[PDB]
Amino acid sequence: VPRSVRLEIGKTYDFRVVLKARRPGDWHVHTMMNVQGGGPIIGPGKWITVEGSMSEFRNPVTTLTGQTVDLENYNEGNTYFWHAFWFAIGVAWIGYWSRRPIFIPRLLMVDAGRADELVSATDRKVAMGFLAATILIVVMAMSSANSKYPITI
Amino acid sequence: HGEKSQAAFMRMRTIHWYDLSWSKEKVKINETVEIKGKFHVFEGWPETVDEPDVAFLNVGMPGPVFIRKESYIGGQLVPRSVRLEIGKTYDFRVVLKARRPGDWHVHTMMNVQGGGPIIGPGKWITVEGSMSEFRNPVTTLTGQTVDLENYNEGNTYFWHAFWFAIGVAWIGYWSRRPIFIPRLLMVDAGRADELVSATDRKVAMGFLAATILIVVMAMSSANSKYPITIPLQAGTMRGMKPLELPAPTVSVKVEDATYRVPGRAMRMKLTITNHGNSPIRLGEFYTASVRFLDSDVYKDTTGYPEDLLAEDGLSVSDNSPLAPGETRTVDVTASDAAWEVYRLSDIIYDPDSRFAGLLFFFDATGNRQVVQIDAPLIPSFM
Amino acid sequence: HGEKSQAAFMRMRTIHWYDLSWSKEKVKINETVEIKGKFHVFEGWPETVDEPDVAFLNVGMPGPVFIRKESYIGGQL
Amino acid sequence: EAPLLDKKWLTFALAIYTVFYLWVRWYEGVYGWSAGLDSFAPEFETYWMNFLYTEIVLEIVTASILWGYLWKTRDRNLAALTPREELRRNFTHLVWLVAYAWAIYWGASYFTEQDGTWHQTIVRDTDFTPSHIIEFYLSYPIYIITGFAAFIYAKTRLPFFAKGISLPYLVLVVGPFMILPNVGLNEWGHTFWFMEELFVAPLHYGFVIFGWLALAVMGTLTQTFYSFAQGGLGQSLCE
Amino acid sequence: SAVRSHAEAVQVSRTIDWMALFVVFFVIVGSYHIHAMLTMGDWDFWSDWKDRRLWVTVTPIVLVTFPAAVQSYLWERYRLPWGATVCVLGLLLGEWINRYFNFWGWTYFPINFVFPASLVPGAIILDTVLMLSGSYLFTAIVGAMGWGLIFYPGNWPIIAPLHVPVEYNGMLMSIADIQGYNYVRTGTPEYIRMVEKGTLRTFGKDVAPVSAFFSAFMSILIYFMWHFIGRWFSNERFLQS
Amino acid sequence: GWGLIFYPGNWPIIAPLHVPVEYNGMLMSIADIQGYNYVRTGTPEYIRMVEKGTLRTFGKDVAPVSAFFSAFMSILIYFMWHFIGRWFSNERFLQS
Ligand SMILES: CCCCCCC/C=C/CCCCCCCC(=O)OC[C@H](COP(=O)(O)OCCN)OC(=O)CCCCCCCCCCCCCCC
Ligand SMILES: CCCCCCC/C=C/CCCCCCCC(=O)OC[C@H](COP(=O)(O)OCCN)OC(=O)CCCCCCCCCCCCCCC
Ligand SMILES: CCCCCCC/C=C/CCCCCCCC(=O)OC[C@H](COP(=O)(O)OCCN)OC(=O)CCCCCCCCCCCCCCC
Ligand SMILES: CCCCCCC/C=C\CCCCCCCC(=O)OC[C@H](COP(=O)(O)OCCN)OC(=O)CCCCCCCCCCCCCCC
Ligand SMILES: CCCCCCC/C=C\CCCCCCCC(=O)OC[C@H](COP(=O)(O)OCCN)OC(=O)CCCCCCCCCCCCCCC
Ligand SMILES: CCCCCCC/C=C\CCCCCCCC(=O)OC[C@H](COP(=O)(O)OCCN)OC(=O)CCCCCCCCCCCCCCC
Ligand SMILES: CCCCCCC/C=C\CCCCCCCC(=O)OC[C@H](COP(=O)(O)OCCN)OC(=O)CCCCCCCCCCCCCCC
Ligand SMILES: CCCCCCC/C=C\CCCCCCCC(=O)OC[C@H](COP(=O)(O)OCCN)OC(=O)CCCCCCCCCCCCCCC
Ligand SMILES: CCCCCCC/C=C\CCCCCCCC(=O)OC[C@H](COP(=O)(O)OCCN)OC(=O)CCCCCCCCCCCCCCC
Ligand SMILES: CCCCCCC/C=C\CCCCCCCC(=O)OC[C@H](COP(=O)(O)OCCN)OC(=O)CCCCCCCCCCCCCCC
Ligand SMILES: CCCCCCC/C=C\CCCCCCCC(=O)OC[C@H](COP(=O)(O)OCCN)OC(=O)CCCCCCCCCCCCCCC
Ligand SMILES: CCCCCCC/C=C\CCCCCCCC(=O)OC[C@H](COP(=O)(O)OCCN)OC(=O)CCCCCCCCCCCCCCC
Ligand SMILES: CCCCCCC/C=C\CCCCCCCC(=O)OC[C@H](COP(=O)(O)OCCN)OC(=O)CCCCCCCCCCCCCCC
Ligand SMILES: [Cu+2]
Ligand SMILES: [Cu+2]
Ligand SMILES: [Cu+2]
Ligand SMILES: [Cu+2]
Ligand SMILES: [Cu+2]
Repeated sequence: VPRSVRLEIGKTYDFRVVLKARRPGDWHVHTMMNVQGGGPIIGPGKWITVEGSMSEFRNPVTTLTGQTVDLENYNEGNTYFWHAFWFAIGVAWIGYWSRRPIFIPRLLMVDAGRADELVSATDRKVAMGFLAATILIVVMAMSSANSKYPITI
Repeated sequence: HGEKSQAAFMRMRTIHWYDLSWSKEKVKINETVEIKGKFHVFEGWPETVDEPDVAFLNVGMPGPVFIRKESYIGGQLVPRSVRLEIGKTYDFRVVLKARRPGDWHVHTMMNVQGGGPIIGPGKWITVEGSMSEFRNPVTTLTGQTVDLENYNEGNTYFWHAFWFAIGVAWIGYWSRRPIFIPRLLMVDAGRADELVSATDRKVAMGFLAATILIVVMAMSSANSKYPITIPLQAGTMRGMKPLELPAPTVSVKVEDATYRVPGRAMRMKLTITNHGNSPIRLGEFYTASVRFLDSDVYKDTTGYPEDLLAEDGLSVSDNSPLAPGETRTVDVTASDAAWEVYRLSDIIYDPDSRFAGLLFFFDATGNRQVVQIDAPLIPSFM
Repeated sequence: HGEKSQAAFMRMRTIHWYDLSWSKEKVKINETVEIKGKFHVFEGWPETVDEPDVAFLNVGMPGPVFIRKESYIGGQL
Repeated sequence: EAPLLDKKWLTFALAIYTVFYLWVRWYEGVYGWSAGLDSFAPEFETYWMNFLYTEIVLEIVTASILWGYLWKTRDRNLAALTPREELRRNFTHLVWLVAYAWAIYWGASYFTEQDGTWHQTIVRDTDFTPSHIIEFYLSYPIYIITGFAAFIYAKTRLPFFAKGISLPYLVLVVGPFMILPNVGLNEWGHTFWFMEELFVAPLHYGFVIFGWLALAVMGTLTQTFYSFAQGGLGQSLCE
Repeated sequence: SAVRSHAEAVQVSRTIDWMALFVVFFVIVGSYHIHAMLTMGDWDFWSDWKDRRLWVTVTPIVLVTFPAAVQSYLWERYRLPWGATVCVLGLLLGEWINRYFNFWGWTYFPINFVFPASLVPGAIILDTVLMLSGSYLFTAIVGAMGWGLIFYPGNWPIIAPLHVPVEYNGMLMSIADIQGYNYVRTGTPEYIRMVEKGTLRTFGKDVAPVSAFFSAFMSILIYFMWHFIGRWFSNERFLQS
Repeated sequence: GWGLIFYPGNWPIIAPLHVPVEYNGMLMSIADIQGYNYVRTGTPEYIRMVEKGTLRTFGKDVAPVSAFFSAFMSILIYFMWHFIGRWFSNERFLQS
């Protein structure tokens, strides 16, 4: 039962749960039935002691594509790389404009009617390049991800 | 038409339509065609489809090419929505009358409120003749026989034309004068009171009084002409009688069920126990309107739509008489282009890869048992 | 009072009250009257009436001319 | 001394829409039954998906060319515009408004209720039904193009509308345009939210709301009338 | 000068009048038709949806929207009292064109099964009340009361022959009910129709009058709001960005 | 663009998490197995608002339809919040 199930009023059911130890310590473990529109139904709790180191825990899973992976660290580096890449792009976009006076002189110039002097042709070209590069990078990354993982559900 | 685009698992896990008959394949205008059969409601009803507490038996066709003369669920006429129970089997009958010539793909369907359409197998029916010959006679409780094709048409045309003409006359009375620019300038200049005269006020009063009086007189005349009227009849009809069917003396457990993703087939390991009823043999697997048959055990003679009939699409590792009591584990292979044509292979895009279907077992004497199977379906890519 | 104005089919197709008894026809103040009977729920329940998942047994009268000392459904208060 | 109102242009504006949409209706009648019922079939492909691709490409090309030509040939110096030529330009803009109204009727009224009919007689299978192809992707872009062209002509040729962006004109022209993106909601309305083919469902209220913006026409009309009257026509007419 | 004589100015004004009438009429047709269908078109399409509770209540409330705004513009700026009438006429024209050429010309649904509802009397009442009183508050209240109340009596002569009882296959049916039953709407099952089915609080033959009065009250409210909606829509403002 | 680019931008990250797995006889996603194994005591499985399939769901159009609907509503919300921020930028002083 990896998904939600339907239970009938007045019926008795066997249940079994197989758990794998991950972290050391003394843990109070309970079996519970979460009911939608009702809330938690906690059962008797038992104290279980786990001895060892958390660094020894492994979660191997074999996929239908023939690959065996460890769920503890699978896809971690890819997520870090992509998030850092996009954050760096945003930081570069902000810092390109941050090299100049930011708040007070620009506000005075806009109030004085000199707003058109605050953006140059080079700035427009940089913005166009940023937009085109963002769209092209997104498209290429999607294509590469599709090529790397042609089978998804 | 419209089933190929529906999710494969939703088609597999809602309603199963079993033995069906069509009285005629080619009909003339005003002739009647009868479609009878059985439908079973799957126990594992999908959660995104509401339970069939409010269900309507419908005919799927590109329009009123036929007229549904009558429809019966369990021998009871069902002109309104009905209530169906999960896990029960019902007989259904539909009598249709031909209206328009041509070749029509006709399907039996169950529209379910909070769920959507559940289309059954479609059959091609040819109608020969002219649409001008179609008649729809109905006899009322007042002793009048009318034709529903043209009844009350002239009255509707007359009243709509009358009121449209009144509105057009009202607009055109003011339209004889300058309309937009001079009136706007006069209103801006402060001469608005000069734009409406006493005669205009009298005309408006006459229009209002005439409209009210005409409405009242028309209502009175309509009441006098038709003193006996009833409101529209609506409601949900409960208490539909289901079938009391022999429980299957045959038990089937699905060990594994897989499909190659490129793929035009499905494979399953099954454990079958015969609980009597003489040596039996699997003859047919029904999934989603598609029937895979084992030619050596059973042959269809009901004119089942050929695009959905695989006469030799059932391959059972060992299909020998299963002596009552024998528990044989067999590998069944359901293969047919319909798997790809009816987009059953699109279960790979489904958020729920589980299938359901019907297995038909026949003994030496020809007695048939229906076993209901459901399992998760695992795609194979290697 | 209030039934004559209710739709005839709704009255016909909801609950049927069969053999009923009244302990007394004339009572004094502080005296008790017992009304017993059976009620059957019609299988073809109208669709515009919700199923009696939440139902209350009530006494119809123009006010607290009586006080409902107790009420039992199937022997249970 | 050309006539103030060009009758040929008005006749063309009415007749091109009339003939094109009559041919479209004939095509829908002929091929809506044989090929439009089943969406996973080859005849459906070659008779409706090709239609969709061709209409999209032609709409893009026509919109680009027309808008660019109208914006390129704008009157750089409108101070020398004579009152008679201004009146002629006002009549041409009124012809543009007539064409826009005709396209609006053809799109929002005729094919929308035709789409309603189609959905009430068959089972929906795809977002690209022949009715959807004709209504959402042909008539709506056509009236959007006509409205944009009328707005651009008014801004670039009439001194009354050249002093700024007219708010009622902008609402009347861009508001119905928002009906086209809202189609996505409609799809999201039919595939996920509402399981029934109900035409009064809230998933269609988006359409309704943007239809309300067409009422901005009244304000636009007022401006148009002033553009007709400020040139001396009003003074002569008031006499 | 733009014009050379007074007669030329009059002729030009008449031409502008005709062209602007065309523009207003057909823009109103498009917008009002899309709003009207996507608000109340399921009851308007089929004769078996024309019930006493939902149709009578819903139709005038949602259809009083455009006439209020168009009246608020036309009467205020031109003293033209035909706004509600022109809106109703345009909606009826569009609906009838679609019914004849698409509902019947394409899918062959019989016209007596797919016909629109009559709306001219309510528009006439609203227009005459606005013209005679000259005030929008009194027009709102009284004209909207009349618009809500006259909807069902105006349509009764059309739908009355369709309510003759019939014993169809052992069940009591209406002629409109049999029309809906026989002519199959594949995309419109029977459970979708929002029609009255009877309630335990339904009293002794008061369904239609109660629906009419509720519709009239909500019509008052909607007219009051859409008058100001149209007043905003009539603004002659110019933007610089 | 903001509505349409959301899912293509995130696809390179979540694509490896959608590799099918035969977990204990049932077809599961890697993200599904992640949710199954790592127990969220306060977040049962029925709470997740994810697509489960509808009888009106068509042939591989879920993500594009969702993206286009999101883009349209993004247009509406941007239009409203522009004026919301314009109000929030007011330089007004009160005396009470
Ligand atoms: C310049 C004209 C004046 C301006 C206004 C436009 C008026 C034009 C009307 C065209 C009449 C001919 C229609 C027959 C097509 C003639 C036509 O196209 O016939 C073929 C199809 C049928 O083709 P099929 O489906 O393959 O056939 C199998 C099933 N029938 O029928 C039709 O299209 C006929 C029905 C639809 C016709 C449209 C209605 C008329 C348009 C009115 C516009 C509203 C204008 C308002 C003005 C008050
Ligand atoms: C139909 C929905 C109504 C939309 C709301 C009304 C428009 C907004 C009004 C207040 C702010 C703008 C100023 C007055 C208006 C007219 C307007 O936008 O004028 C230009 C002004 C700049 O002019 P100004 O001389 O500097 O002083 C302000 C004018 N009162 O722009 C703005 O103030 C900002 C942009 C205007 C708003 C965008 C256009 C609105 C049209 C609808 C957009 C599409 C949405 C519908 C699609 C379905
Ligand atoms: C974020 C929610 C926005 C709240 C609404 C905006 C504030 C109200 C504006 C109109 C009335 C006041 C005048 C203009 C504003 C600024 C303001 O309050 O100025 C002082 C004025 C008196 O000034 P004045 O020179 O006599 O003339 C009126 C100024 N335009 O007070 C008032 O008019 C009454 C008290 C102001 C309202 C209370 C403070 C509002 C701040 C939010 C309260 C907390 C709620 C959020 C908590 C989650
Ligand atoms: C996380 C990774 C960080 C990525 C950092 C990317 C660098 C970003 C911005 C560079 C700013 C340089 C601006 C120079 C204008 C400085 C500038 O304006 O110089 C005058 C030139 C004169 O050029 P010209 O020859 O006379 O005319 C053009 C044809 N010859 O004008 C311009 O218009 C020059 C435009 C150059 C703009 C370059 C910006 C493109 C940046 C895209 C970055 C891609 C992202 C990374 C991909 C992996
Ligand atoms: C589809 C069928 C189309 C029906 C066409 C109906 C005709 C409509 C309007 C006629 C306009 C004439 C206006 C004359 C004023 C023209 C006008 O104002 O003339 C001056 C008279 C002077 O009359 P007087 O004698 O000095 O004073 C009254 C007593 N003697 O003033 C008026 O006030 C005259 C008022 C006359 C108004 C008549 C309009 C009534 C129209 C009702 C139509 C009924 C609908 C049809 C029933 C089936
Ligand atoms: C044969 C039928 C009658 C004549 C046809 C012309 C139209 C009818 C009447 C008015 C003119 C009559 C005499 C004209 C003689 C010559 C002629 O054809 O004139 C019309 C225009 C010229 O427009 P103009 O210079 O403003 O001057 C018009 C006033 N006489 O011709 C053209 O070649 C078109 C002008 C360039 C603009 C092209 C638009 C972009 C085209 C790409 C497609 C756009 C999108 C398509 C839809 C998606
Ligand atoms: C800004 C745009 C807002 C919409 C305004 C225009 C009207 C549009 C839609 C509603 C019209 C009713 C017909 C249903 C079509 C809109 C529609 O599709 O409604 C479906 C429901 C029936 O199905 P459902 O499963 O209940 O689904 C609920 C979705 N609304 O109809 C209903 O009318 C019932 C829903 C409850 C709403 C009751 C109607 C409103 C009653 C009056 C109070 C509102 C204020 C009135 C003014 C005083
Ligand atoms: C106003 C000018 C005077 C003209 C008369 C006014 C209208 C007619 C009669 C008045 C007497 C009241 C009793 C009605 C006859 C009463 C009447 O004819 O009722 C018929 C049915 C009842 O049918 P039944 O039971 O088979 O019959 C037996 C009844 N014991 O009820 C209805 O139609 C219900 C009434 C309609 C709903 C409206 C109620 C009023 C709500 C207040 C707001 C509306 C008022 C507007 C305020 C300005
Ligand atoms: C409230 C203001 C006073 C003036 C109006 C009179 C009030 C009473 C009823 C009118 C509401 C519509 C009829 C339904 C009622 C409510 C009512 O009486 O309903 C019963 C039947 C409908 O029953 P059914 O089951 O559908 O069977 C058909 C049998 N006719 O209607 C009627 O009997 C009609 C009654 C009156 C019809 C005339 C309408 C004229 C008055 C309205 C216009 C007022 C505008 C004034 C302009 C300033
Ligand atoms: C269903 C309930 C009834 C409908 C509601 C409308 C009824 C009447 C009044 C209420 C609101 C509108 C009054 C006008 C605002 C009030 C109004 O008329 O203008 C306010 C100003 C005018 O713009 P300005 O000159 O730039 O600002 C300086 C003041 N003149 O609007 C603004 O500043 C922007 C906001 C305006 C938004 C109003 C749009 C109207 C609504 C259209 C939507 C469709 C209708 C929805 C209702 C279903
Ligand atoms: C605009 C500039 C031109 C560039 C091309 C534009 C986009 C691409 C193609 C255009 C052809 C249309 C057919 C699409 C390919 C059509 C396409 O590729 O569809 C893929 C899937 C279908 O998957 P399947 O059934 O397994 O495949 C078999 C189909 N018979 O559908 C979708 O993804 C649904 C379409 C996405 C939802 C958007 C619909 C549009 C709604 C209108 C508002 C949005 C428009 C913005 C207005 C400005
Ligand atoms: C509409 C305006 C035209 C320009 C955009 C193109 C329109 C079509 C699609 C873009 C929407 C996002 C993709 C999902 C579609 C809808 C679509 O095609 O969905 C299918 C898959 C998602 O399917 P899944 O079941 O999750 O499996 C993963 C397989 N990829 O996405 C795609 O195939 C992506 C299609 C295109 C991706 C490139 C996006 C770039 C365009 C958007 C930005 C535009 C901004 C312009 C700046 C001015
Ligand atoms: C989801 C829908 C989009 C969001 C709605 C906002 C979009 C744009 C315009 C609509 C309303 C805001 C326009 C500003 C009012 C219009 C505005 O900008 O100011 C009106 C005056 C300004 O205060 P004043 O100087 O004292 O009054 C004299 C006129 N200048 O406000 C008032 O008088 C008080 C009422 C102001 C309340 C506006 C608060 C904005 C809303 C914040 C809540 C968060 C957003 C909710 C939406 C989700
Ligand atoms: Cu078919
Ligand atoms: Cu079954
Ligand atoms: Cu009593
Ligand atoms: Cu009973
Ligand atoms: Cu829709």
